[PDB]
Amino acid sequence: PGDFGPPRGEPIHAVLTSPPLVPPPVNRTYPAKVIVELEVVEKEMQISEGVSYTFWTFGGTVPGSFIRVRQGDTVEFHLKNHPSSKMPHNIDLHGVTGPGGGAASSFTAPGHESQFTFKALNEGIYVYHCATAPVGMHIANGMYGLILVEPPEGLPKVDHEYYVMQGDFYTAGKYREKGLQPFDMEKAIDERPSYVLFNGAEGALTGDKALHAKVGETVRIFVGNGGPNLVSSFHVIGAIFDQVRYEGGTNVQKNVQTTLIPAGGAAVVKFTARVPGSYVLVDHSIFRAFNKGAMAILKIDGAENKLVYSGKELDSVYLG
Amino acid sequence: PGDFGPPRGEPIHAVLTSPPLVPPPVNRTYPAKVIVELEVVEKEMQISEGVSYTFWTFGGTVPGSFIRVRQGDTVEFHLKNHPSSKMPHNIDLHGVTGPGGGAASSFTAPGHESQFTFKALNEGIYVYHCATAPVGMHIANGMYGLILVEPPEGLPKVDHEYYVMQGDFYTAGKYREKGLQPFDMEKAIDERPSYVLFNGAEGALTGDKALHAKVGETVRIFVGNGGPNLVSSFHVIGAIFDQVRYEGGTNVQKNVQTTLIPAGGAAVVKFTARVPGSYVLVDHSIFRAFNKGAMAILKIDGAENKLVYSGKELDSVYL
Amino acid sequence: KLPGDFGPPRGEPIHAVLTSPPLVPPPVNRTYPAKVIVELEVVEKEMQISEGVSYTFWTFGGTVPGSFIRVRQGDTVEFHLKNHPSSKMPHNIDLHGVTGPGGGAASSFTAPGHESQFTFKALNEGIYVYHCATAPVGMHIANGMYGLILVEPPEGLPKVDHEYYVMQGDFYTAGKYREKGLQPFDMEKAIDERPSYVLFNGAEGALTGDKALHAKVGETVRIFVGNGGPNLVSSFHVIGAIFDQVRYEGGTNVQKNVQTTLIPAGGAAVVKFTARVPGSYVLVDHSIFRAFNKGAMAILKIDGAENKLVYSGKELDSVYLG
Ligand SMILES: [Cl-]
Ligand SMILES: [Cl-]
Ligand SMILES: [Cl-]
Ligand SMILES: [Cu+2]
Ligand SMILES: [Cu+2]
Ligand SMILES: [Cu+2]
Ligand SMILES: [Cu+2]
Ligand SMILES: [Cu+2]
Ligand SMILES: [Cu+2]
Repeated sequence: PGDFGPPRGEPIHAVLTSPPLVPPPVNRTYPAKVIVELEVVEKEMQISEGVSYTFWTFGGTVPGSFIRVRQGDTVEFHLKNHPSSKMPHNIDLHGVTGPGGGAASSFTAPGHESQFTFKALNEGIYVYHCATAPVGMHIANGMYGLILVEPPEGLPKVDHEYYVMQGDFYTAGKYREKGLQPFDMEKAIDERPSYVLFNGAEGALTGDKALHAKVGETVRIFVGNGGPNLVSSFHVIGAIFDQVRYEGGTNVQKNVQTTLIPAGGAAVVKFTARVPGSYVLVDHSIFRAFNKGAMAILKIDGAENKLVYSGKELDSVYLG
Repeated sequence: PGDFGPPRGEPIHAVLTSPPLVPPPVNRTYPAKVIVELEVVEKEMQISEGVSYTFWTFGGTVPGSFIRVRQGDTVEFHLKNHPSSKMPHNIDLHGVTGPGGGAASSFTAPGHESQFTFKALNEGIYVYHCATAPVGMHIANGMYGLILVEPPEGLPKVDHEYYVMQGDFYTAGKYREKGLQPFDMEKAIDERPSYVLFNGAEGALTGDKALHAKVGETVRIFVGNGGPNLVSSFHVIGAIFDQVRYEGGTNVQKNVQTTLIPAGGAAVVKFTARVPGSYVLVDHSIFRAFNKGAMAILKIDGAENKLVYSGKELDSVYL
Repeated sequence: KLPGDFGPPRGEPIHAVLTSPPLVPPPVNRTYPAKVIVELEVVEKEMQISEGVSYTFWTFGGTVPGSFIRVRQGDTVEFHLKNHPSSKMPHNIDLHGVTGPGGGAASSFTAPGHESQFTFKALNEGIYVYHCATAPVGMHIANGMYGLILVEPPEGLPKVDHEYYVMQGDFYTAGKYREKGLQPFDMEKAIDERPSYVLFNGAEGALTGDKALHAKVGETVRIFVGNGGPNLVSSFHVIGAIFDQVRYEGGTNVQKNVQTTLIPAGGAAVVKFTARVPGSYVLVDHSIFRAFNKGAMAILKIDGAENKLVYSGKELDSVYLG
């Protein structure tokens, strides 16, 4: 049932990545013991121009650090909780088979470190999130991320892998009201978010921080939805997904414009860059994208291909 | 098109189950005439601790009684509306090919019994519900369940089969406001539910009424979504779905954490219990789970496997 | 490698005929890549949104949804977006079947009484939402600027008896549901995802009565089902029917024997079933308060011979004591 036998070879100290980057393929034919260390940090960050928010984070980012292992691996998990934390925290990983996806075994007070071990029985792309009461609030404050469990043979190779995770956020104030915005439990219970974001901030993946590919390169995006409440009608403006791992499972659908990413769910999308310019990741529940912050940019650099996409060729008078 | 031809043998009086249980496989190589009998009852039940609600029910339960037939069966359906009912009721089954999926053939005023016959043309797991004006209010009051139409060859054998149905509920009062709550039509039209529940109540499937299985046993859950309005980001805390019959169709996705169940839709999930402990079915639109009542428990008992899940191994001081 | 590149267009160019909903252009039945010239006119106009309710719709081709476009994978599409001089706003087009910036929006900014031309190769078979991408994008979409383009596989779709074109939208009026008169767009309601109306083809009863869909007993029906949004996800069902096949999320592969399929905002699905029993079938958003309280219903009327072995109708009303 994911049974490749006991852990072999050297223990692996997992190299985690900050979004939107992804650890390299594990490139391994044997099951291993993987030691994952993950620090919970509560900190003010900018959520919009002139707007700050007290985020609760795995690894100092929203989403949290990307974790990458192989189906059959024994994961020795270390959840550190910085002594500056006001709150105890834990971790539920959707990749974990057992009570709380690890939550029951990872209650960690400030200035403490919980250890627990699990076998990663199933390949997939799995949300992890805090599961400390009140669970909705810990998720709302950005306590979510992704763990890739590679199939035994590994994923087909591509030029670029990217880590993107949508979240709905609940501020006392309305969209782009300046200053430190506290969390609003009432707006959260009502599923009425003030912001809908990729990677924890308006402009998180714009300008200098855009994703980059070149014409001719194949792109895989691991697309998490931490919620807490919204389901993403995930689309990239100007691309078609050649393949979607719908709901993050093993099987693919082909030639998909827009895929639904459940709350506490994920998907994998793959396409090839063919024409230069700006591509926009959106929640195509499209007021989220253009009125609440739910857009990220993939920039394609390289040669125009006018036989695939001409640009504007002609403007003319029209009388009708 | 489900053309196994004319029904053979004696008519079978279908045995329906109360949630969270399922009738056994039909275990059958021929198509039959199946008589289904289902009684509508309006009754006050506990929606939450010290909170009552006037549920409209098929067979005295939310969700209603589970119906199990084979693709190719002719179903002779008898819908009874108890004398005690204030309303007439009817049934739309999603497994029916015809107007209203039965709605038009089954208008049943209090103290009456409608007979209609249909052939189950398509295998699947199909939501049934009342389609009485106002349809929204009838569904919101608990008038939904599942009818399983098996494939000719039956479903792969498993150790446990379970019956869980999500619904959104609209009370005049707020979450956990005590007493008898009326239905609220404003909140329903605005899709702003006060409660989001599995099997018609907070704690319907908690404590002693929890789902049960042992380490090593395969579990199949038929997961309905009655709505009326919400889509379930359906997840089991602590498990992975080895197979999802996504939107209740015949083909499967493998290895999914969370599957979307349409309003008026269904899914089948399947996983093997491997570690003992409490597993929580949730709507992972997670304020529904932790703030509106959308959680049910599956308790697994059996030997620890510390190679798969150690529990907490150490607590250390960290700076 | 990229399938759906068959080299430059061959033979004489094709001047595409676009159809108004709920009809579809016929299958392309062609074995070579073509230069397909598509001409689409944007018109702003008042139409009935419900009984005695006006709305200022923004339209591709005078309808909501916009005219249906049918091309072949590998085709070279020379697009002409013509914005009528009566228009108050400039408009553009994002087709989800286009590979490149804005799916064409960056190549089609068209002021009133102007015509924009841009060219693209249709690299990907499928069923693609197109919509206006002029700011505010949600407002242009909400005013009805969305349609569907079918990019056929080279070998084309399996033949059916009837292909229909249906597209859900959520609408935002200042006034409440069925408050009479010319209803302005309500941005506040749009941002909060609280529509006054949820409709198939741009009006309550656009597909009821005389404008109902039609098919006969024994006929195969494919419906191209768009969701323009702007915000809602359709729990798409036909009352009385089962989807034999769903192209779920509009993709190449099928799910079989599906009651209700989720259609994303800015997404589409294809559903196929065979009519077997006469009567009225209802397309709905099974987020069921939309169907029965906000107008999200369309009718397929099936004419033909009663089949009593499949659906008997009501056989008996007996008295029942408990
Ligand atoms: Cl777009
Ligand atoms: Cl969870
Ligand atoms: Cl229905
Ligand atoms: Cu926490
Ligand atoms: Cu979770
Ligand atoms: Cu009823
Ligand atoms: Cu229904
Ligand atoms: Cu426009
Ligand atoms: Cu779009």
